[PDB]
Amino acid sequence: VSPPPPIADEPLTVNTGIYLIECYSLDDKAETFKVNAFLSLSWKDRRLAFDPVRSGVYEPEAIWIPEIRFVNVENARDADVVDISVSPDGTVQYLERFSARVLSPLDFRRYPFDSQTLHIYLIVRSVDTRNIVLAVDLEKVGKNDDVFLTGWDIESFTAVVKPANFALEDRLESKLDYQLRISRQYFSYIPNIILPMLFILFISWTAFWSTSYEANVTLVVSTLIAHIAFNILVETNLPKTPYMTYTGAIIFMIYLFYFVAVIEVTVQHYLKVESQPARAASITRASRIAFPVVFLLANIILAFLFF
Amino acid sequence: VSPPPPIADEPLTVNTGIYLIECYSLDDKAETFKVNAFLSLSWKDRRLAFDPVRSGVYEPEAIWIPEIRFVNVENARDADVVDISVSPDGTVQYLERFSARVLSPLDFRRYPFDSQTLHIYLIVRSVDTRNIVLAVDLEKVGKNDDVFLTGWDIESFTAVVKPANFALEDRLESKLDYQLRISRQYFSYIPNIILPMLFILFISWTAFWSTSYEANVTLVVSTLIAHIAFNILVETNLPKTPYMTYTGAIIFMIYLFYFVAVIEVTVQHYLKVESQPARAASITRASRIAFPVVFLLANIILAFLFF
Amino acid sequence: VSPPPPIADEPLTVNTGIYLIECYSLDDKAETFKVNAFLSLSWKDRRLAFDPVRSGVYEPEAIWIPEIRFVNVENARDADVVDISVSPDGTVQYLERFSARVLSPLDFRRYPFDSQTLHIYLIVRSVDTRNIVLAVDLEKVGKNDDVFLTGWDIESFTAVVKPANFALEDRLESKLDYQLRISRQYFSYIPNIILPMLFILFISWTAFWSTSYEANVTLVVSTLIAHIAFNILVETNLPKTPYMTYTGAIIFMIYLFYFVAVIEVTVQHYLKVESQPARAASITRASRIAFPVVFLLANIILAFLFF
Amino acid sequence: VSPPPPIADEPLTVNTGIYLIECYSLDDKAETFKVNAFLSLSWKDRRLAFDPVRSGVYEPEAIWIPEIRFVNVENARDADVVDISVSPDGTVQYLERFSARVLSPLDFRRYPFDSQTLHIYLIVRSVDTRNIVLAVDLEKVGKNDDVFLTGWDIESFTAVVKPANFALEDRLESKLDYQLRISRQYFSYIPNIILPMLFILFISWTAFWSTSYEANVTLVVSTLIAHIAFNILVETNLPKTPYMTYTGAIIFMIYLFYFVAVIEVTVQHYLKVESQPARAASITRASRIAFPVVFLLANIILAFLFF
Amino acid sequence: VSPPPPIADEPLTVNTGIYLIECYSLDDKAETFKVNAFLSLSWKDRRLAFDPVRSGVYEPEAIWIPEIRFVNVENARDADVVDISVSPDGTVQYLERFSARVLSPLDFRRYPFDSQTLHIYLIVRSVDTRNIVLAVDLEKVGKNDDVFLTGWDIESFTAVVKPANFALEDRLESKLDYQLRISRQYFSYIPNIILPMLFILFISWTAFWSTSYEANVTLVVSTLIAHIAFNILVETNLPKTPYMTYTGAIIFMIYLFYFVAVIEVTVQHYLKVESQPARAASITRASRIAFPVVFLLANIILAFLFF
Repeated sequence: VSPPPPIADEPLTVNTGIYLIECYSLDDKAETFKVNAFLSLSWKDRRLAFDPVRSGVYEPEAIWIPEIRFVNVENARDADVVDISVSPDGTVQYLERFSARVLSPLDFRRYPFDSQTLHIYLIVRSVDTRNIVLAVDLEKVGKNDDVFLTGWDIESFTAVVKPANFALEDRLESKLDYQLRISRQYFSYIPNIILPMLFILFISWTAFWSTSYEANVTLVVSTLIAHIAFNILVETNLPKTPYMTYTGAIIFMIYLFYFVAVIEVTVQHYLKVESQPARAASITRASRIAFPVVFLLANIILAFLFF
Repeated sequence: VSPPPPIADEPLTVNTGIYLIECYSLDDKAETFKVNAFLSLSWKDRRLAFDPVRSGVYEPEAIWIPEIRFVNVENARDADVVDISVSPDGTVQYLERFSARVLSPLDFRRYPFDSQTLHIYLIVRSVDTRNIVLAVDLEKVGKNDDVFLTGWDIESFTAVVKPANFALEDRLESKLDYQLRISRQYFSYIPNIILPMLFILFISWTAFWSTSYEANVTLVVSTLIAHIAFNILVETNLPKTPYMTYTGAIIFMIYLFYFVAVIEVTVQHYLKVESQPARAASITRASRIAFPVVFLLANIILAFLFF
Repeated sequence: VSPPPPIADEPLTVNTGIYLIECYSLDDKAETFKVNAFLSLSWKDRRLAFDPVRSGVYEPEAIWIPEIRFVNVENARDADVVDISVSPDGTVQYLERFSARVLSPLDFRRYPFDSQTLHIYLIVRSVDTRNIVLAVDLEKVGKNDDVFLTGWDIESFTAVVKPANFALEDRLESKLDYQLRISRQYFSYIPNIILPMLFILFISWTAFWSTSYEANVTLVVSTLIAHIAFNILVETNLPKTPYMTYTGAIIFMIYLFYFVAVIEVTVQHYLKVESQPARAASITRASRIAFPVVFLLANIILAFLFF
Repeated sequence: VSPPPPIADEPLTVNTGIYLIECYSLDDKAETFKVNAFLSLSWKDRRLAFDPVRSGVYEPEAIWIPEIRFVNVENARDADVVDISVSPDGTVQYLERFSARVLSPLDFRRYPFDSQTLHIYLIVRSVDTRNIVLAVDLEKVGKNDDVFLTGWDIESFTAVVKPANFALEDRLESKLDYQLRISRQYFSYIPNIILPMLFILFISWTAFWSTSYEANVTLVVSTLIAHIAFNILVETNLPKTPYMTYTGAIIFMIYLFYFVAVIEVTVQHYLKVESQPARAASITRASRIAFPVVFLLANIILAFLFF
Repeated sequence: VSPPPPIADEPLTVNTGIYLIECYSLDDKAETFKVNAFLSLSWKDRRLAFDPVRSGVYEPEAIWIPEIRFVNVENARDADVVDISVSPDGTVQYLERFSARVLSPLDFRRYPFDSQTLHIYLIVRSVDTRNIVLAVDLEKVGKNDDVFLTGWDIESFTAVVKPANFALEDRLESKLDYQLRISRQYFSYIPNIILPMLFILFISWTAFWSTSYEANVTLVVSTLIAHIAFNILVETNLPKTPYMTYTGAIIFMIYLFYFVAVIEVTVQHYLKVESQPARAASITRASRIAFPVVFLLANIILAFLFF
């Protein structure tokens, strides 16, 4: 059935909204997330007019539901219409429970302190008889009172009718932009990734307050092994990230500091075996303060360069 | 076919129940579990009335089965109707074997001693001619006499007709709440996760009853490596859990105690090499009792703070 | 088309059988296995009677094939009928190549020496006009002459028409029980899991025939690390098993023996440094024989308690 | 539409062939491989005869394509007919691009030097009016000029019309056998699996040219840890293989040699501490040559027993 | 509906193009990548001619869309037509949003400095009434202004109408070649794979500036363990690659250099214990410069042999 033509040849406005239900999948490796939600559409048409008797109501296929199609989805959405209603004044609104995979990029520049923006794009199948324009119902758009992206904080949930569109579309269409900006609770990462990685480094550094090579070399190289094994343990948390992250920059600094610690221990032993205990003691005493200070500085510059 | 209108314009009650069969999938990482079960529905209608001859019986599509739709499912349920029957007094009951993924959150605040509640939500496609209300058949709802969630204990299986519903639904509907509360057999975890993690720590602590740095540092750092490798081994059991768990809090305490053990061994060696054997002996003898006592205390406070 | 009514109002018997082809998937983590097989059904009906000319034969949908439905399947079976035949005396037999996931529990109480029983359940959609009862064709049921569950031994393949059924079914139905009991070739596990796990333990024990603490502690703790790493290597073989297995009990005994070995080495060093070489020598010499004997005993009790 | 009856009541021959395109999936763990290929069928029928005008040609469903069904497939093939043609003399040949998972067993008796045979089985739905027999078109069967199973060498690609068939089929059918025999390029495995595994063993053996227990025990047990970690690294390459492989036999020999090396180092230290330096020196000097020679011998017997 | 016959019996040209949207999946292990894109087709037909009134426009099935079929796809593409338009002069162009898995080989000869070429192949279902030839619309073909293969650089995106085709096709068809040549940002790999692998090697080499066997052997073998563990950590980045890669050649050189380092340390200790300190000092001093120089040389030859 053709869409109802406008009375005054004015573009038809459709009020669309989403109330998220489950955001269950966040596949960082696949750079996608799977969401279940109730898509609500409102089209004002002069059809199925109601009489002042037995009112309040219809059919799943007999009423023209406009073609609302997502853009950034892997496959076509698995939709299931739940309710279809028509306002007797002529405002047909219907809600469909749909499951959809969303193809959105997650940048981990600032993991685990990241704050990302999931994106959903909407388009319509405009027809020559009547153009279709999209708006957003503020009273309808919202987020679930449920778990709501467990382990994340929903910072904002906004919609913008972006006039921009890809050049392939010969005509111009008002692509609709749902942007959901979410931060991450970073607290658990402090004792699960960051603090032990520093404890191992400090165990490495305590080799300076020692003086025996056979113990310094063990205390440094074994803690290097511990750090590598802990990196193996942590890499299940981290995603693939083919680019220089922030954690991937701290970890490189830590490898570099293990290298410098080994270099120092070797130089101290070489000086002390070459009958120069004075210089060896001097360099060890200097590094006792130098290493933590250099580490603190390097982390400060790293943070300011990434934040 | 339209649902049978009420004789006295009273809401139609439907007796619904589930007898679980297989709960085979418990994908902790995906925060979902897949269940197979027999959904049984009972609608009282004045249709297909039976005669006192050749009674006891029908069709899969010729009889109006009410639209029972789950809420918290990834995709629409993969149903397969098994039996359809009608009581000659007018009570049509039918059972459908359905497979369904369920999107429910599992909180691991208290893993492995957790006790969670799986949730199933039911809604109907109410029509204006006759409203639909849902109840629960106690004689029909039940759990399988089979394996019944292997590795778990089914504490309770209850149903509540919650008047609450999400604000998107313009009308009001009686969403139906199946809550299945299950505890976990925690015994195997005691020798598979907890006890070896303590054995390694005690091997670390036995470095206090020693007096040689070249052996204390080995005995501590190598056991740190052993603990990290054992954490790698155990993390297959644990799920992702982007939040401070209970095991994730014991493990942090253990990393902290390895740090303090290394700090002590270093201080003892530094004192003993700086011609103060008395203070070194005193601190070692004190820590021999201090470390186990502090560990026991810290676990007590950790348990009371998590339980 | 309705099933043919009985001539003498006697229940209709159906001869059913399965000849397995591929058992390709054995997903221990998912507690399921995927099997491909030829399901053969034989129903005796007075339809499509043959004449003594051009005999020996039909249609995929024009002949009533009884509704044979599996019970313990994740999704409905992916069937594909291959042959449909009718015996001129009136015995229609047809074979369908079907792929099916089977939801069966595998208990690893006795891994790797386990001997499990896969289960397939069959039910029919009995109609009021004529009841349906199921039997088994011994001449038709069988297992593939092919690989036949590679790495397993098929002990038995039997069928029982169990009168028992779940209480949800209001009527009584003769659920059909295919039980396939299979043992496991355990030989490869002896050099792949068990023997190296003992070699590492013996390397740990050879620390008793030594007398230097700096070497005993290395030889014990490094072999503890080796054992943990080997456990990591082996856990790909083992499934999740949320319960105390047999291998999971040997491994706990091994962790306990590493703990006791460390305790002994520490006590021996403490005695020998406290000017009591006699008692230290006595305890070391005693443990040289005590440890292997205690291990052998503990394994004997463990086996008798698990077998 | 019924197949064309024979003119002289002779069995109908069908010329079938496959030109492989992609063999993309080789899931060793699942014991299956997924292949894309063009299945070409040629049936000679007296239908759609061509006239000497506008010749050279049809329809996807109006012409009887014989039921060619694979046997060893997980699910039914995902076919897509590409071209359908009929020779004016009466030889209709058509090619369908089909994707199919194949359930074939891969035996790793001789990994990585294995040479396996993938198998595809073909059957037809023979009808009583005219029997169907299958042959092979040599001019049509072939392998892709493309990558062609990357990392493998296609040794042979042959077809045999095996008269044998499973006993379930009441009649006799000529099951068609495509066997594709492929060897493996084993070169990369020499530096990726085999050579480092020997380098670690040689590092272990260099403990004989030493004389200090505190260094011999480290050099042996730490290399045992290195070997276990390298086995963890390599096990991603190896498949599950629930049976004694060839690599799984070298690795057992290597564990045994680590055990014997530890035993020797302990015996040498015990002799040298028990005031018998002569015997300790003798046993060390003997083992310096004994260990490599025994290893070379044992590998020779292992190869002859597996090859 | 038959395709429109040519007016002058000339082959019909179709202008086809692709504007990529998401290249979300790059499954190196599966040797495939999944892409979402808008396929745009332009066929010039003398149908649906427009009048100079209410112009600018149609139907999804009433207009003959030519059969454009990809070649190198796992399954048939999951298409969804978005827009269908006809130019009043007679140039019908339509765009379909399609999701497709692409089976293309990725060679990692030069990982991580690789530069690969993804391939898409197009064919048509040519009919005898009118032949079909394919061209490319430069103004339509393009790549997304979006993320555009995150972690990769799109070097080129070209199309060639290759006259070549596989020999199975009895006729000749103009297979269409989209080749997308993409390089990889290799920077992050320098601190994530390459630099730490060298830091560990340098820590190994600093054993030459030492003189105690009990420390040299620890410093070398423990760093061998660290290198193996780091290889385990890195192998998540690397794909399966059953062939001698470039990283897989550096890693072999590194294992070889660990072997030579152990051999040297053993020889130095053996010389120094055999009352030849002069030769031991000479060989150690020589290797101090020999090892880094040999490593630099070997990397140069390795690069020139792989680049």
